[PDB]
Amino acid sequence: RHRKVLRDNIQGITKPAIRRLARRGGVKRISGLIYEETRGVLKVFLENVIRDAVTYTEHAKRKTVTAMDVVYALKRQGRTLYGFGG
Amino acid sequence: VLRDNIQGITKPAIRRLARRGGVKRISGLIYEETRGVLKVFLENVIRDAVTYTEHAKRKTVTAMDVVYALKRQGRTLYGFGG
Amino acid sequence: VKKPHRYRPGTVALREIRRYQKSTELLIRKLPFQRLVREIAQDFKTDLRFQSSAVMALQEACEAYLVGLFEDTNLCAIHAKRVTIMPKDIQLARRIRGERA
Amino acid sequence: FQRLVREIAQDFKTDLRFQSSAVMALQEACEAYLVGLFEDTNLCAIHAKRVTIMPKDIQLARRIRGERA
Amino acid sequence: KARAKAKTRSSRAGLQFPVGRVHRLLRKGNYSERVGAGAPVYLAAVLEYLTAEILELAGNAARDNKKTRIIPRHLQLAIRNDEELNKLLGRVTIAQGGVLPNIQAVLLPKKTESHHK
Amino acid sequence: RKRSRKESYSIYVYKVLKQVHPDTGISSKAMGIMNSFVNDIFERIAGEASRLAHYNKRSTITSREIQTAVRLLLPGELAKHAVSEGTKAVTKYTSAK
Amino acid sequence: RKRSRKESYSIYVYKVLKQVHPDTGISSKAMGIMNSFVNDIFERIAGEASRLAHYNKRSTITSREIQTAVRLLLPGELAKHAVSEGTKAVTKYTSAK
Repeated sequence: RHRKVLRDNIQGITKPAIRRLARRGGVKRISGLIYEETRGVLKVFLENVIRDAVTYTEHAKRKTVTAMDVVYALKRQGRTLYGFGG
Repeated sequence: VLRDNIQGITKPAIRRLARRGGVKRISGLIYEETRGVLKVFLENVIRDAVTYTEHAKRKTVTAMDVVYALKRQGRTLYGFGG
Repeated sequence: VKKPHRYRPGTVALREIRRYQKSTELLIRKLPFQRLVREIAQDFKTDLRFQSSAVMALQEACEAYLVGLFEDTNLCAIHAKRVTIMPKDIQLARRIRGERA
Repeated sequence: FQRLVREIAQDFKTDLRFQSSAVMALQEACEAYLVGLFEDTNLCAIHAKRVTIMPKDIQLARRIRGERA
Repeated sequence: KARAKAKTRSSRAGLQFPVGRVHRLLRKGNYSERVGAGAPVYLAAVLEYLTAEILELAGNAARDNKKTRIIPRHLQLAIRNDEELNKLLGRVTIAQGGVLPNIQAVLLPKKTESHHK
Repeated sequence: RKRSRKESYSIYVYKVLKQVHPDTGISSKAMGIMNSFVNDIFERIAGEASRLAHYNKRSTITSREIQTAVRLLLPGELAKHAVSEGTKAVTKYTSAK
Repeated sequence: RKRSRKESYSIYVYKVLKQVHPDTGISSKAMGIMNSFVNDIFERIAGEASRLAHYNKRSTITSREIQTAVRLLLPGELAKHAVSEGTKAVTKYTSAK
């Protein structure tokens, strides 16, 4: 069988979830093409963040990524985050 | 006569600036808005600059004060020292 | 009624708006997001593990960023006398914010 | 430009003096900011299938970049 | 010797925040070689005033929802509804904060939906 | 029984809250938020003050530098109120040792 | 005769320019730009290194901290080439004390 759930990847981030997020953004009517582009955008953001986090992780010689590394990585990109320590 | 002095920044200078931005056609109402916009930017900068100037208890404004005040708005400037 | 009750187009979305804006619970499901994180981390370094709170924090950041993006998107849309958002709006928003792609 | 700067600074603190280079620096910063804004504005105008820029274009761009003022 | 009893500087400043802790955090962190005595009092007072302002707004929003305990939603509402704090925290995300209910007027249905025959 | 000690600013915030709105509590998560907030503001001010010191070849950071930093970061009336509180506080400190 | 002393990075820029393009000059204004650039990158990197060291409670800055900072601040291939150059420099310096 080839199930590979919708790709065994991002495509499990289904349409109605994106719809809900768009509803939070005040959006009322959405085209079918938004979905794919959104996924791409999301991927890019995540990549950069994770890279920085992992870099911090590599400096301390750890194999477990902690919350604090992520917070600092989010801080350097101008997306400071409150409520997860520091 | 002077017109609160913002009017020294004439229309055609603004037109030249827009031309450098790659713009072809400009409505007549932009100019006034632009003036107001410009004023705000300048005001903020100068405030910061003067504040630095005030900390040194000086009366002459130096370029470095401006450079730092620009640095703090995320519009870092090169080419005037430091 | 012979007819099943049916709401006109453009109301259930509004109901969704008010419901999700009154609440704060995360909209995206945890598992696929978790699998995505692990898959992406694998391509940079091997055999990494993740604390749960780190994933939750990432999820919060992603949702806030996208929410803000959709706000800016809808404004860019409204400027063009539309109500339906499209990709070129997103591309414009990201061009103006100063990001890369 | 010199007279404008002098008037505003006078409104904040009196009898100030200005180095020439500081004035030049402000000049450069202003012009760079303006051209950046007009560039993004022009994109916004083209997005609406027009070629003539209008105030709401500027307001839109300024609202998105976070310079809300 | 008398060894006068251990009054603290916070009480002297009429403050609740800990002066000494701030002094320690400035020494440790390599902000500057020297630190002046008056700085941390000023600094602690600043932090206290801002904290009071925030909590005031949050408590008002809390009373609006008939809840006696402040939760994050209330803090997000407090920050976004005050202009100055929004400027100060323009690039900050409050976890579990959500957003304001602002919907643009255009996408709302026609107010001329009335007696029509 | 290795027993740690993680410091925070929680209790002070709780005191202030009971002073301003006596019949009200606050969850732990919100307190954590406020803790992170205070940490952020402290870092911003200290960094700014440091740069101010270095530009003027001064080796002491003083109340004046803090005041300058606050006038830079914050807008208008908020700055004025903060400055007034600080001045009152330092004036009380200087006298009643 | 009381007179001052202003430091810069002019000479080093000039050396490098002669090394890569021996028959070519450069104006003073552009030299000023390069001076500002160098100072800016110096400030950025040192700031980042400081933040890293503080978060791990280590009081020392070594080449490792600089390297990590570089990989964070600079993108991709540029970071790789820079890392290689710095590594070669350190290996030659420690070999030829």
